[PDB]
Amino acid sequence: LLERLLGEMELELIELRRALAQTIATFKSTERQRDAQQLIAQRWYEKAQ
Amino acid sequence: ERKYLELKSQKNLYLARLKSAIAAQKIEEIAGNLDNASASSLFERIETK
Repeated sequence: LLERLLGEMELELIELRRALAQTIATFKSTERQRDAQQLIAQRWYEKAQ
Repeated sequence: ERKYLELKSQKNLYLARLKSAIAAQKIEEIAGNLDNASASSLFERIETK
């Protein structure tokens, strides 16, 4: 059972790594979206001024 | 014989309008204008990857 379980854990680690990578990706994407939105708001403020 | 050419005189216009309408959504799919972030293809999947 030793080598079997170690191989299983070996696979599961890289799986976890990939998942965390995808998490970081969309976190960056959401930040970008927020920046774009506040930029549009600032532009409308300029038009109002 | 009159009515036939009458219809033939508009077949072409209809085909042209339809092809234009198709092409509209065709390239609206790729690289969405992002007026809304509801869905964009082939420029976000690439960016996210």
